Amino acid sequence: QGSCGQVDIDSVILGRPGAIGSWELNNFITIGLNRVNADTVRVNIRNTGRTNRLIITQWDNTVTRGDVYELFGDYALIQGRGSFCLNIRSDTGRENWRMQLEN
Ligand code: NI
Ligand code: NI
Ligand code: NI
Repeated sequence: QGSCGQVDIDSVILGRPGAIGSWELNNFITIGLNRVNADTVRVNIRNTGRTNRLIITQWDNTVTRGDVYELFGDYALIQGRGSFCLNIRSDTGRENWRMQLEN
């Protein structure tokens, strides 16, 4: 985090500057994603329940390994509303970005 089941988030990660999305992950937690520029994605969190955790992965299907992920990062989600920024270039060859709650 820098200063400002599994859902498909490619629309924002691989989108243009200005690309936005919102996902209700459970009854308590909603995550907004906003691509602020070519280098940075902003994550917005609203959590009306207990602390949880957001896990971000990027998936590939390779001939040798089949469906496998690279862990990008994982982030505490405390009660209330907040934000943090991630350094992810949109011009990446990495596709199939996902996020999920730990619990
Ligand atoms: Ni890779
Ligand atoms: Ni996808
Ligand atoms: Ni949950």
